[PDB]
Amino acid sequence: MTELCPVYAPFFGAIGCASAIIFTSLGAAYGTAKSGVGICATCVLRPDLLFKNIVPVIMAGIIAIYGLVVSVLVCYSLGQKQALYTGFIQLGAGLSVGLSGLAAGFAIGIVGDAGVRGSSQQPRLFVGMILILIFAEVLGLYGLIVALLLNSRATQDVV
Amino acid sequence: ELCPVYAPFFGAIGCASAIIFTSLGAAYGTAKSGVGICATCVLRPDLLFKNIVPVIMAGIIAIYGLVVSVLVCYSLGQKQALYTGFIQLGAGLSVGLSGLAAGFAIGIVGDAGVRGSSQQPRLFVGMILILIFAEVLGLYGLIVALLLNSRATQDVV
Amino acid sequence: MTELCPVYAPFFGAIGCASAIIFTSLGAAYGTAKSGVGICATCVLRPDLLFKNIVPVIMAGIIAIYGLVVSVLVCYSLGQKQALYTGFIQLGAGLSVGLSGLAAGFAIGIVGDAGVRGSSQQPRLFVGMILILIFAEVLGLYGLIVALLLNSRATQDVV
Amino acid sequence: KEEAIFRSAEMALVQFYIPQEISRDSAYTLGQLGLVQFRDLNSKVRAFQRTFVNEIRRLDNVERQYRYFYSLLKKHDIKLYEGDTDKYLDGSGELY
Amino acid sequence: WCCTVLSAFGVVILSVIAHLFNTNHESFVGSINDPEDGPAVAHTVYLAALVYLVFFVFCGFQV
Amino acid sequence: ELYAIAKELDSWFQDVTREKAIFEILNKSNYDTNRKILIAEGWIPRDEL
Amino acid sequence: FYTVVGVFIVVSAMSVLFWIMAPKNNQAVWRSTVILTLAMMFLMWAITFLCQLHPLVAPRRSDL
Amino acid sequence: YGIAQYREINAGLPTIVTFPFMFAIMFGDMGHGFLMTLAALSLVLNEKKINKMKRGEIFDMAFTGRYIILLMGVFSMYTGFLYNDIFSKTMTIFKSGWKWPDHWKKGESITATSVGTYPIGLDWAWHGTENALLFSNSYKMKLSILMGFIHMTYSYFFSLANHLYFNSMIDIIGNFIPGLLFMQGIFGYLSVCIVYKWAVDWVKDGKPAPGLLNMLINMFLSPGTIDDELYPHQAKVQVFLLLMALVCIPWLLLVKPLHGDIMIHQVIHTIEFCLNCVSHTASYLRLWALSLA
Repeated sequence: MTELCPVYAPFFGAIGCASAIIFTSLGAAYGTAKSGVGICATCVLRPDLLFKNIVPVIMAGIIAIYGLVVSVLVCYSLGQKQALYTGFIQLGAGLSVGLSGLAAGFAIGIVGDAGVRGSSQQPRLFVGMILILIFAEVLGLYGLIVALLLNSRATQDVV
Repeated sequence: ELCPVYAPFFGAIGCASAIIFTSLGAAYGTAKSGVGICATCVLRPDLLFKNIVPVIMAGIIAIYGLVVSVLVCYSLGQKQALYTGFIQLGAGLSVGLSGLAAGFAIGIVGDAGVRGSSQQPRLFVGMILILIFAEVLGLYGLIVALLLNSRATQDVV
Repeated sequence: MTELCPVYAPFFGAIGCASAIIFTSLGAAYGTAKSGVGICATCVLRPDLLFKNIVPVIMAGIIAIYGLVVSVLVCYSLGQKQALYTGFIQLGAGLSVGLSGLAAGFAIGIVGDAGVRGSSQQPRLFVGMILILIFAEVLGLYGLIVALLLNSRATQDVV
Repeated sequence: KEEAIFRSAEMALVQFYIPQEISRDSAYTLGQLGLVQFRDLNSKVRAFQRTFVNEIRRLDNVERQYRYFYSLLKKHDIKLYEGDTDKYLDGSGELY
Repeated sequence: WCCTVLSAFGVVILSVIAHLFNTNHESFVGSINDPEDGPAVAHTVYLAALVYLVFFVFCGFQV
Repeated sequence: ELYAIAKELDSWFQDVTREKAIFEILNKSNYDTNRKILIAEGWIPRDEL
Repeated sequence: FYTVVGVFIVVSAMSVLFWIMAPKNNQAVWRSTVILTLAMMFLMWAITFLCQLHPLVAPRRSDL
Repeated sequence: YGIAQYREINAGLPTIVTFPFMFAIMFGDMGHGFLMTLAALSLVLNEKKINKMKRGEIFDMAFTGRYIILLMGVFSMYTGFLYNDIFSKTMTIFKSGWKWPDHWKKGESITATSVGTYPIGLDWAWHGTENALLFSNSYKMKLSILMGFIHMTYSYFFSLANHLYFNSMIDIIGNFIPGLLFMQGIFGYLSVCIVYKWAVDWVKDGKPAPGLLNMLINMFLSPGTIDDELYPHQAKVQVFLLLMALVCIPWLLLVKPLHGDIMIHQVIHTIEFCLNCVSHTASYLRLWALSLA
């Protein structure tokens, strides 16, 4: 096709969608996996905290939701006749959001795995756990802010 | 020119990987869950039926892989546009690797859950909740694959 | 060779036909090996269960049969001047059945090993072992489904 | 009339004051009625100093004797001769 | 005892599929990829139903 | 002797388990020997009081 | 296609009738199971009939 | 899962009917359903025999679930009647509404013209065709999404009844109406436009059938960007109820915490509710997934 819109342009858009969803899923998976191991190890003796130690699992799910939202928003700017620009910018946004979500999932999983035992041994530490979870979730929040800003820049002034 | 002979390669690899990666994820999940179950049910046979749940709702990942594979391959074509092939590859990779992550998480969460439930039974609901939040990952991968392949033949020329 | 039927087109078909049987055989062998270690170590003490605990071995054999069916059906469809479309489809089917069968063999070998070790002292776990082995087997069955449907779709409507 | 259950029915907390002589009979008829959940009253008193410990251990001993009898039964050629009728009689205790 | 219910459903399933084959039905035969030869496969499935009925008699005689 | 015992062993076993539960509930009560011995509280459905 | 709407009217009439004419004892479970059974049966049948109603695609067959 | 504390409305009652029908939707087949129903029935008639014996580790859960699988198999009868496959083979009790050409070429592609409609279930002409699978994917997609949405609405009306049984004057205004309006405006609008898309003869009307998911999402992207409106004034409906759904969020966030000290719980409940609604609505697609499996 035209040099501004080569036939291989959709590679970068599709790979951006895939990378966003896959890397956010990997981050959420590590987070929920470490947090679930921690919970099932810590509330087996103390089952009454079980319903409220699930917060890191919830935040991992929220990271997954970040990934889904960015992936669908990138997917619904795709096209066969899409500009190289569009392909590369969606690829960048997807990679950014996916890897930021992977980092956020790593952080949430590790800190929640520590904090579940920390709380089961000391209830007052739960507030600190939740604050750290918020701070780790804001990383994925930054990732999605970057992804949406790139997506907004993607379509305007296209040729 | 928009239809290279190698265009179906990307679609074929996407269709293959959609079941490959999901199959590996579900396989690790089932392996870890099964070893946990048979390591715990030796000391408590009667709770076997309830402890089987990790295996089932880990194999749901392979189910997602199969359904994406079929809904992608039924869009394969000899004269498919390079773009159709790339979108099919992207959807296949999305579902496959999301299911792989979900399989990892479900496997080790179910292992921990069956070890915990070997002692006391109230952990059953909690391990369910956590592994639901693990399986929703393969759910989101299914979502992405579905929307990508839905767009894959929107306005193809 | 024409554009749609290149000379290197049979590469993908032949390697798909092969990789099916290679990877399925690898999965079946891994499953059989771990299941055999388990069966030997568990029924040296309790030999009366030899005829019973052998089931995962036949299940790995069924995985091998899956690979054999895929390979033998793909082989017949292989042709000198076949479209490169058919070659890619056959390669995809071969990989999709072979790697799925390898994963199924991994899972079924681990589960069968651990379950037959468990059944040495407790006999009622046999039914749960069978059910989990079925859930592992259905993965290779899904690989069979996808490979067969690609193979059928390979030849129809071809230049 | 009917007292079916969507989610629950309005239930009451009731306290019981009973004479010593008929206490065991009231407990037995209530148990074969089986409708009331007793909340915690003397949970502070630990097991080794409860009121009825001596008859508890006597009943444990007679239960062990019954298990010994059943061991002899399974060692011999007989098992649950009254199982057909005794199980029904215990089941027939409902509303009786 | 395992063969009892297996043959029980097998007789019915074989009989109905045999009747469909003998009736030359579209959903089973007619297509080129189908075996065609309705009477032959119908006769074979009749024989299969007969042998399953034989297993039924043999297993149920133990009751 | 074993045949005679088996003819009624199930009845005695079920009964003695029932009095086991009865005495468990008895200890669960607020019994006090200095007065009317037994007194307790319980949860009952209102529509069957 | 108002045939599905007419089927809706008749099944809803049957459900409303059985709501009152349900057994006067064990009312809760009987009423709930019958009304939801009929309603969801109708829902699934309506989905199926509407899908088969105005097709967007036509089948492909390469064999007799 | 948990214990229903008091005289509210629980979930145990609707389960007796929703459970077997959801399973059947995910399982529809006369053959397998018939085998499982015969298993249940043989576990039901001999109930008195089984009441006085121990099922054992083969039938423990089966004994506990002795009656669930019966109505389960009845709903499997239904779903196989609609999913017309019997052991993946379609029945011919009802005449097909679609007629093949009078002279089909052996080996050539053959089309079908809609010369009628099938009373119950998929038309058996679909069986063994290339486009059948896609047709089935689309139909299930929509069937599963409608059933899941209606289940959500039923449960949320259970929440309404629960709140209304008590005073809960703050609770209803804070949670029910904003959440209900959001859920309706998005997913019920999706459902009703799906139904209307089915109702209108797109091929006969000449108007192209718009992309379902695009008509779902271009609301969230750019109101009025409609390739082909379902009905007149469609874009106005889009912007109107999209603004309504957007203002549901401050409604769901502000009115309930008023006197707030419980604002921390309210905000997590609101975000959890919205993401959880979209998550369940997505999860409703695996009824489709199991059906295809």
